[PDB]
Amino acid sequence: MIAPMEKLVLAGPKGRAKELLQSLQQAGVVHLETLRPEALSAYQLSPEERAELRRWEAVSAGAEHTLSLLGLEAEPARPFPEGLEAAEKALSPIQAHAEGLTRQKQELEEELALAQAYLEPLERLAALAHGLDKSPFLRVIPFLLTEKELPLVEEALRKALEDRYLLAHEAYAGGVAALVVVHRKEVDQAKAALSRAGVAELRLPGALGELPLSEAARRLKERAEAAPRELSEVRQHLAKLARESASTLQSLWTRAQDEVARLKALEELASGRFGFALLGYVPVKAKPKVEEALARHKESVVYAFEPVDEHHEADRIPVVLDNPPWAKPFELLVSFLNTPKYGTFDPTPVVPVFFPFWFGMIVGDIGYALLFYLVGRWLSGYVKRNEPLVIDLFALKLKPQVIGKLVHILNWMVFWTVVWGVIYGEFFGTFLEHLGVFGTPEHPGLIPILIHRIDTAKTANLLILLSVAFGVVLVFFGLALRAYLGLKHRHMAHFWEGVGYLGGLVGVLALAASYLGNLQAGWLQGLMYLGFGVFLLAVLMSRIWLMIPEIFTQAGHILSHIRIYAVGAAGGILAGLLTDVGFALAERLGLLGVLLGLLVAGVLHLLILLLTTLGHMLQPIRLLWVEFFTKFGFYEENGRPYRPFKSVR
Amino acid sequence: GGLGLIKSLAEKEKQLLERLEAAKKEAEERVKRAEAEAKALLEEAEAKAKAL
Repeated sequence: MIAPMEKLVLAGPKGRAKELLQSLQQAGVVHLETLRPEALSAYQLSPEERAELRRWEAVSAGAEHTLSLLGLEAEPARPFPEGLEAAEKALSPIQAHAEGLTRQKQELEEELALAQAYLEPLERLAALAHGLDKSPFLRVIPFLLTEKELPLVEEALRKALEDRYLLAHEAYAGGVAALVVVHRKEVDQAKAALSRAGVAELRLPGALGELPLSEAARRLKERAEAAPRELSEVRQHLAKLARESASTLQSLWTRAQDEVARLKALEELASGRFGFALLGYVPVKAKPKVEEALARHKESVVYAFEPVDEHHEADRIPVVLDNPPWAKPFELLVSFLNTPKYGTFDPTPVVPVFFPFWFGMIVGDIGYALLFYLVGRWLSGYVKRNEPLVIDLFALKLKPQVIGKLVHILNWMVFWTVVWGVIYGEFFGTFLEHLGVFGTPEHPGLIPILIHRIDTAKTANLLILLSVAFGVVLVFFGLALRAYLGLKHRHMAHFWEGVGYLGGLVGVLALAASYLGNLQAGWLQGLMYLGFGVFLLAVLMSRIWLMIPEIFTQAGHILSHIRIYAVGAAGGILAGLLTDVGFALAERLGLLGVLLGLLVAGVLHLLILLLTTLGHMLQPIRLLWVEFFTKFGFYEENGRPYRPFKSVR
Repeated sequence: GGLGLIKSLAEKEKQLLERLEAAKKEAEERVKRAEAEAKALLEEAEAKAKAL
């Protein structure tokens, strides 16, 4: 049941406006509203508060940027009431430290990466050119080149002085150090011809490709012998900066987010010169908290607890769910989709009354239930450890309250798969073979079975009729509920569409069961009379056309509930056949390679577990999502999501 | 009573706009009285000086 969501109107003076918006934002259970057009101004806030707002946003952005620079992630904490320039003196030195160190070490890694890849060719050409460092007669064209194609680049030197003009590659065969030395203009033109044959001079950034090679090689030796020490020390100092700055910086981040949220919501008011007024929405189970919070102020400044205006002109109303706590943890599973419109039916209790009971009819293996109970006790130990669940393969990081809801749905699901593993009679596929624990008359060993599910002459017609019968109950409940919601708002087309689909569907079902099912064509024909008469009456008193092609898809939606028995038989006899092959070919072939067949059947059984339990877990909830939720509407105008004053904490 | 609250705030806001214009008339009325008394005092002072 959606909460009735009353209206809250307040007024007063403006210093008290900021103070009561503080006291309303600390107890954050209220939604806001613009309230522009009548008798008040749009409330351009203040110039000095605008400067304070943009400075607070700069504080928040700088703190979060410092934190992401530090490498950790931004979680809230409890804030601290302290002065703004005190927050500046808290923010700026650690920001200066981390910013100077992330300049220093990142440019150090740049210089170290450009150094270590080119130490040895540079030192090699320095030992080769120790008779001419920067002598003013002949430039030294360096080219760290490929393998033994030295004549292809030395053809330019052959075009140059052949009995002179020393150009070769001595050693260091990772890259052949083709050095060329003749003159200034001779080496320039021969370097142009060698670049036409493919060549390039060592002109890099930093100090190597901007200075003479001897002293630059000495500087590269200096950086190679110095830089890992600074690597280790700057990692140590950033670790210390993390461990003794992250708490206070994310605390002031929480404070800054609170201040920015309050000031940006402060413009949602309406005032002139001797007072303001604002409007908001409060759910009805939040009235004593807001009442005692607003009892603090000046002369208990005047509240208007309006009962909200009704379903006409009601699209701007926020929506919540408010379900009893036995059905509570499916709110995320019903809120993957959109939200209702405050006057649409609360859809959430039917998924606890149906979905685990359908998943039991999907999965009828006691071994699957025991493995689910094992992962459930693991996952409840994980919420005992209070760790957020993280996996970077899926980039799935999520908080332990969702994980506790997952514990609840997993337990409330695994009970029904236990009881439908009992009734269907399958232990881990089929381990009734050795110990005949389940009683069929072909090998009666122990307690009987209710339905065998491996053969179809005994099972298929009964199970397929019950699988259609659940869809009959579901779809008739959905169409009756749409007729109810059309009866509520005094909107008549929804009522006619609901009663028309109901009459047409029961008429088609009666005609099917009569003229294609059994004998006794006498009693049901009056029901066919009634059903098609109601359908024609609806189309005549409706004029809401193109329902006539929908009734075929509507029978499709009442009939598409075969898939629960379909994947039930599929997964059931698949598991039974796998354990049958493994158990038989292990036991009756060898009698001591039985552990070989047992563990390979176990690992293939867990393989098909891991490879199709996602699919036949997804099937009942898509059955709900595309039959039942779309019968009674639920896909119109998206509602409006209730977000209160946060106070992020 | 949201419409009543907006109506009451509009009535307030109007009544003290009237208070504000009454205040800015009254202050200038005090200014006119003060300058009239000052010019009368200067005239009496120079008349006493010329008679003496």
